[PDB]
Amino acid sequence: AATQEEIIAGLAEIIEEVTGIEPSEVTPEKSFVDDLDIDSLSMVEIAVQTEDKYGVKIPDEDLAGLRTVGDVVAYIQKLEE
Amino acid sequence: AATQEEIIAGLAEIIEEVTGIEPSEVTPEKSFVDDLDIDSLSMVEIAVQTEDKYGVKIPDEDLAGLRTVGDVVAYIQKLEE
Amino acid sequence: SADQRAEGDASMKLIEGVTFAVITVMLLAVYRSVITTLIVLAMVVLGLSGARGIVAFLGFYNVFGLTTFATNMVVTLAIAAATDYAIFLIGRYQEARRAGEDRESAYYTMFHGTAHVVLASGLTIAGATLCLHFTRLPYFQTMGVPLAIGMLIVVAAALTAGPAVISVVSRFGKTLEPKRFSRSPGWHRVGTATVRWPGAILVCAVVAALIGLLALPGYYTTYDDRRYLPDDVPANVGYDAA
Amino acid sequence: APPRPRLPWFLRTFAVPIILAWVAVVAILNTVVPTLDEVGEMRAVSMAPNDAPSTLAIKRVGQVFEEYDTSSSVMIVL
Amino acid sequence: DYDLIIVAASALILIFIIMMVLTRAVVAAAVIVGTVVLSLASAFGLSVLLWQHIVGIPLHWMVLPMSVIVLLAVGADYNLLLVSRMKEEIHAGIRTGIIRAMVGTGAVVTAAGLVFAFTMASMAVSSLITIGQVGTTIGLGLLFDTLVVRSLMTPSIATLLGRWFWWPQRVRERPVPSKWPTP
Ligand SMILES: CC(C)(COP(=O)(O)O)[C@@H](O)C(=O)NCCC(=O)NCCS
Ligand SMILES: CC(C)(COP(=O)(O)O)[C@@H](O)C(=O)NCCC(=O)NCCS
Repeated sequence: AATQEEIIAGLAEIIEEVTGIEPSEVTPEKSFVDDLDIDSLSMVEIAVQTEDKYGVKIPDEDLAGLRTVGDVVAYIQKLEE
Repeated sequence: AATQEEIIAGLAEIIEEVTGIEPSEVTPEKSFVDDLDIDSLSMVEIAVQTEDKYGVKIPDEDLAGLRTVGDVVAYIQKLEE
Repeated sequence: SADQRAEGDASMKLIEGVTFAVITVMLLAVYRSVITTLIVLAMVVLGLSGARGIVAFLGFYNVFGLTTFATNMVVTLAIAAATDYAIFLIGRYQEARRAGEDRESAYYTMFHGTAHVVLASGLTIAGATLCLHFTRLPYFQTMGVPLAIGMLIVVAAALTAGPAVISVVSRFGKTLEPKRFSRSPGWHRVGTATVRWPGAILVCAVVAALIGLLALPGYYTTYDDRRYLPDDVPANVGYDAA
Repeated sequence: APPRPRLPWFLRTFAVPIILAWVAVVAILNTVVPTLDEVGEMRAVSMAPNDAPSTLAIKRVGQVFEEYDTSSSVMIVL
Repeated sequence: DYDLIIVAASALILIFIIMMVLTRAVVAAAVIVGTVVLSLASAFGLSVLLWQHIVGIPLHWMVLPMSVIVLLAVGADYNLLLVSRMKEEIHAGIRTGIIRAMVGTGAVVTAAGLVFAFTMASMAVSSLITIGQVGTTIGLGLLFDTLVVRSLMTPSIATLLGRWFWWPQRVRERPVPSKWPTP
């Protein structure tokens, strides 16, 4: 599969493009709502970019559940496995 | 995966809701058409309930093929594997 | 016009009798219980009497004018709405009882599940008829306020005395208990068909609904009221002679 | 104990007074005034509004000719 | 003519507002209103046929608004009852929720609709034929509504729209999949 580091790097690049938050800020223990201050629409944009680049489909209902970067990484790894 | 016992228990509960046949009656050697007297519409209802609860999708063409409870259990296990 | 009003006032008692007979027959067919039918009839009579009483009382003191159409509509609408509310309440209560809950919990489940729906239905009926108050013809306009007040009275009676009657009677023996325990295979089939194949069913339903538009091109109306009256009224006799 | 809501509890606890009050009010209303038929007979409303040009024309003819002031007529046939 | 237009517009707007307030959804209210309007057209067609072509007496000039004002409200009420039950049963999945709601309400709503229709149609025994025409038109409308619009059209539309039927509320189409029970 893909190591957690690779998924974090890809998601950090996408988040940098969407919001402008530097990649060094994105760590797996950060909360999107509070730590990174990312609203739901930005999250669906991240999902669209992820689906169109790495072919990982994340429905909106799951996007509601995801809270921290680690949660998204775990979800992606679960799908990959 | 899931053991045959678990699948049989879940299907027995669903059949109890749809038709009213008690769970003790549902055994893997029972025929839907004759032993349990379940028509095709009841079977598609069972399929809808199964898809909406356990996420197992059973198309109608396959529903035609399935004859006994054991057949449905085998189909579900094959999908799971 | 005078004969039209006279016939409208004359046929009201017969209309009321026939409606009560039909309602009793259908309630007997549905509930299979004489006592349940008597309870529903008592509720309907209370609601109808309240509606007609308040309308007559307000009309007598020149609060608003009246027509024969207004009175007939008031009576029939009151009867129908009262019966519908009784059916809703008792149906939910009996469903809760058949599920397995005891009478106290069944009553509370019935109220929790149908209280808001009955109120909303009554408010829709009251507000719809009240829109007739904004018309220009007096025949339509004089129906708005009376119908609205009657519907409000019927709804208040159904939402307050209805639950009270249900609470009192159910305690005194096996009165509102479900007479015939049976599920709904037909409704199971209809629900499954509507869920599995919605496109085909929707297509068929829409096709069926649009069939009625074929009558539109040939529609026409007339204004001669002697065609809408029996031949024995004095006006029709004079018309024949002329 | 389940927290029963106030409204259904009130309806259940005081059911008999509520039923009696409703019956009494309904009987009083149906007794004080006449029946709906008589009230409807004595409170009928004109079919045509006063804005109607035809009604205005008939009343205008009546007042100009100094004969009548209504707008309704009947015919006697021999 | 003008009164019919006014009555239709005002009644539709008020019913839409009430349904939107009660169901907390816009699309559901729109669906209810549209289905009721379609049933109204079918009712008009059936009544015009039955009277004008069969009996031979055309509809009176004041039948239409009186019939419409009641058909709209009662059809909306029945659809509202079904949708309100659906909203309570929906936590188990949209499709299973719809099936359970239909099984729960069907008999009750059918009995109530039949009672209302046969009460309205019983006005036909009046000496005045205008009242009979109004009653029969409303009765046919409620019959068609109960037997078609509520039974087939409304749940079909609800299934097709899916999560958009409850907009702007957020509703799962299907729940989180569960592990098979251990006996
Ligand atoms: C769009 C979004 C994911 C935003 O969620 P947020 O309120 O958590 O930012 C949420 O509102 C949602 O799922 N809405 C349902 C569909 C929708 O809003 N479509 C856009 C309206 S045109
Ligand atoms: C519905 C069903 C599964 C029932 O089968 P049965 O006759 O074995 O009960 C079967 O008739 C079928 O596949 N029909 C094709 C699609 C269909 O019937 N749709 C409903 C008609 S609106």
